[PDB]
Amino acid sequence: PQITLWKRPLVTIKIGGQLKEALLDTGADDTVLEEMNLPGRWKPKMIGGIGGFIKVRQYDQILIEICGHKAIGTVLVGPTPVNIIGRNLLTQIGCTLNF
Amino acid sequence: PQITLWKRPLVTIKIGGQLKEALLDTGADDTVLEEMNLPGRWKPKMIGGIGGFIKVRQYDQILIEICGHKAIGTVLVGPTPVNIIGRNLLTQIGCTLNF
Ligand SMILES: CC(C)CN(C[C@@H](O)[C@H](Cc1ccccc1)NC(=O)O[C@H]1CO[C@H]2OCC[C@H]21)S(=O)(=O)c1ccc([C@@H](C)O)cc1
Repeated sequence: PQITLWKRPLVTIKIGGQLKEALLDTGADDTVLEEMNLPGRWKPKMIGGIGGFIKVRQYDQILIEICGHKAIGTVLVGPTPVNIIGRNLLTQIGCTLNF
Repeated sequence: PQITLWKRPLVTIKIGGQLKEALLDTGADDTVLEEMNLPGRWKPKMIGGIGGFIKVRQYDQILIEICGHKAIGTVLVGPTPVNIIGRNLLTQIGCTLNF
């Protein structure tokens, strides 16, 4: 679809069999989700935001559905204030900015 | 134009008479710019994201040109690692997400 930006671009995502709300975040290189339980193995990693760096759990090759569009990529899980869908997954669903 | 998301959506902007590079960020409600000594009245504010908060100065009715599209609105100035064009200005330049 075409999404205007007078409101937050929030979408329902499907991950690990559970639905969640997440923000389509073109300023995020990576996808970062709030604390949750995901199956499979993970490795500790660091990510930086506007306020500094946080420790996260990196799950690779995770199946995630975004507005019915399927993606398989890295998902970082940690103390983010907001579930954000970053460019690593926005590219998989064919997302672009237009003006 | 159409901006794909393989790389960071960086564009050239003009603010306070200076050219800068900034991120077109659908994940940001408002616009945050690197420290700069803008004239006029401002008020202090704290803004938060991954890693915590930073202190910024809020200027209102600031003119920014974004790839030739003029816009005027609120701008936060402080020690952000990158210039961030948020939805408050993205709407004004007719920017949409499309997939
Ligand atoms: C909800 C999101 C978290 C909000 N944020 C915008 C995101 O798009 C940030 C933008 C950004 C890009 C690069 C360095 C630091 C911050 N991206 C980001 O955290 O992504 C991380 C994951 O992927 C990696 O790549 C990038 C950095 C890593 S915010 O910046 O915290 C922000 C907070 C308050 C306001 C008020 C004024 O409205 C405006 C903006």
